Amino acid sequence: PQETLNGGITDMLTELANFEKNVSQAIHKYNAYRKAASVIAKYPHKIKSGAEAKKLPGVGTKIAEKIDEFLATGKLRKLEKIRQDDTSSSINFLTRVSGIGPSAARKFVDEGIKTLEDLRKNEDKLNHHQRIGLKYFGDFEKRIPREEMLQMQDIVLNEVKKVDSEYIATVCGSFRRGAESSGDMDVLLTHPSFTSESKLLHQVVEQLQKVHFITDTLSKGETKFMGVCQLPSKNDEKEYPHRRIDIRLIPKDQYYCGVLYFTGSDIFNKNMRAHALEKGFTINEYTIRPLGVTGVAGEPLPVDSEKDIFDYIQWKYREPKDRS
DNA sequence: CCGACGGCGCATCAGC
DNA sequence: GCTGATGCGC
DNA sequence: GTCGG
Ligand SMILES: *CC[C@H](OP(*)(=O)O)[C@H](O)COP(=O)(O)O
Ligand code: NA
Ligand code: NA
Repeated sequence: PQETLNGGITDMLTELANFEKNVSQAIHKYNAYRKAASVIAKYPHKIKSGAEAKKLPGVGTKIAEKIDEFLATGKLRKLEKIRQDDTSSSINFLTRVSGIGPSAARKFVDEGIKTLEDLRKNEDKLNHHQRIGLKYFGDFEKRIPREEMLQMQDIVLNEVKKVDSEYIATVCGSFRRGAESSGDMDVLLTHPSFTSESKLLHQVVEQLQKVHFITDTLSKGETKFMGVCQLPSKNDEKEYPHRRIDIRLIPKDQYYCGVLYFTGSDIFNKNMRAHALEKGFTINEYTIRPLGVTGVAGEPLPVDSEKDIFDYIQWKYREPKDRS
């Protein structure tokens, strides 16, 4: 539906969501306002009253009253007052830096650090993650066109197999669901030597650094890498933006459940878990397990493919691109 | 009325 | 030195 | 902030 339908309302609710998350530190209100923004963005009518919006799930009495104020006045006094508070504005802005959440933003503004320039002058007060978030502030806010994601996928899948031909790597997220653009690249990796019962990530990260694909590290442990990458451009050509890449090393016996989980969408996964439950199975990120007659989860079932999960619960396979 | 609302993996701090 | 809490991103 | 036991 065209943004001109309810765009005023959905912008107001997104602004309130960001305020609750970044300033109030109220993650459950942030999610309530996001959920309300999302249901209203999908609604194929121009909302005429709060009462009409209130019929939608995730819209209750308070968001109805805000919509009535916005429809009558073209504004919300609560937001006009928030926009006049320079301290709220600074806290909200600093959370755009990866590694700066609501706590760090408030600590920074309370010691007079409010701008990107203030952060650059005070690098000693930033952790490693926040320094890299600052270094790539603009690039990290750019979307990744699908054509670039295809090129990135080709480097990652090929370089992983050069480390060891037995690795399996799958790019998940929006990209796997067939999105025309992505926020980041989320790679799930496994190897038959790694199961839930017994250097693998380090060697893959090392290879991707050696061919100058991975440029920086935000965090790295035994099973999760978060960092920065860049497509190679030909000499004299315009450089590609730096991109966020995550790499998750999953036990082989949990791998396809992970692929299903990190592919989504969220609504799809929720509908799939519910369907499994009525069929007598419980699905989480790691496993599919049969439920006994009193609701006790049994042993994990063997899963050798994503399709194996859909077969257990007798659902027809939804292609990754038919899950949003 | 009032608790749930995802929760893991990593970096870093608090406390011992 | 260690354990456990918190902040953070996804 | 909304939902639901
Ligand atoms: C927007 C109305 C609020 O809904 P939530 O419980 O955040 C409250 O009813 C009043 O909040 P105020 O806008 O701070 O007065
Ligand atoms: Na509603
Ligand atoms: Na941030």
